Amino acid sequence: ATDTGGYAATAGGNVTGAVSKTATSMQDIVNIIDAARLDANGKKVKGGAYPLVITYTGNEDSLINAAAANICGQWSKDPRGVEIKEFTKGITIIGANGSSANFGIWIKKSSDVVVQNMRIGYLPGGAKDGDMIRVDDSPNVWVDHNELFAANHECDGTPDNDTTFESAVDIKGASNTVTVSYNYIHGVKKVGLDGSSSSDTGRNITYHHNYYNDVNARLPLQRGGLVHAYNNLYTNITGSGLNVRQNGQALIENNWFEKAINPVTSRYDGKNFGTWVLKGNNITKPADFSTYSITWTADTKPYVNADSWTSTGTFPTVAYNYSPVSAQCVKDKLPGYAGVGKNLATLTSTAC
Repeated sequence: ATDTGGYAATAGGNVTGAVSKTATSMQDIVNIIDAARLDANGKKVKGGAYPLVITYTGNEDSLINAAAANICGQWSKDPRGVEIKEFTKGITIIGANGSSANFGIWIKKSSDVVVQNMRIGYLPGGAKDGDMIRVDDSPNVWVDHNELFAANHECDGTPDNDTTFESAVDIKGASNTVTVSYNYIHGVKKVGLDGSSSSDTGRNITYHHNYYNDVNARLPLQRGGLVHAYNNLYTNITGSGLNVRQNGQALIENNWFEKAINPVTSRYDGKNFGTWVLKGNNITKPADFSTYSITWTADTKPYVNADSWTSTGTFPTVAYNYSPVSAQCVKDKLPGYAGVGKNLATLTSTAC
């Protein structure tokens, strides 16, 4: 169906007349998408000629393992990624169990795109936009059950001292409805944007059932819009978590936070603070901060931390249907449903 447990409502390429293809390499993916633009007469069709289900069977572990051993040699290399530009017929890129990629998926001005079961890590080209997954001007995109990783570390002398590795899931532009779920994101300094600038405000994004471990910041860095974060496991956040900016609104419910600095905040602009509605998280009052090693820091510009752990605004009625398990169940069970090789399994209260 089209139910993703979030704002995005798409079946991707799993629709009527979908054509299944197997890609054994990054280049196959590129070629497969190109072929999908031609009609029965060999002429290009705007938005694509037919829906696609690409099963990626390639494995780039040698590239990944080599990169892991020389972290600081990645940022200056050429970035690698498959671009899904202006393809609206519907497409799903799903990795076969055991597949791996040292390249990113860049979605631009497309719609109804699903990316699942992909293990992407240590991408080269952090200094030249080497994002793992990018959603730009693309509504109805579902990024589900992937493992996105690198090293939560910044090498010396990188451009802006911020380019050792690019982000895991960046959302910007008119990507009006997006769902980011069941991903195992670890060893990432900048997890992802939700708006590329002060002017790029908006969108309705849902982050659910993601397991974050050893990440520094941007979970996400929100600029306006609505963000619904539920059933996520946030551990070892070394910088800040959800940064709600430009009057954005967030509903933060039934998540488990632990060993996190500034888990919920609004900083870096000095104005137009966003709001949040907190409910059902493992933290319920400031007394719980010590229990779960939650630390807070100030910023040089005016900011707002959720150190009182109280709701600071409201949130409109959630459109879709979802059934969150308890925060405890997340902490107990989530690590077994999030990521690759889980056969796209979901956490239900029955499993709690």
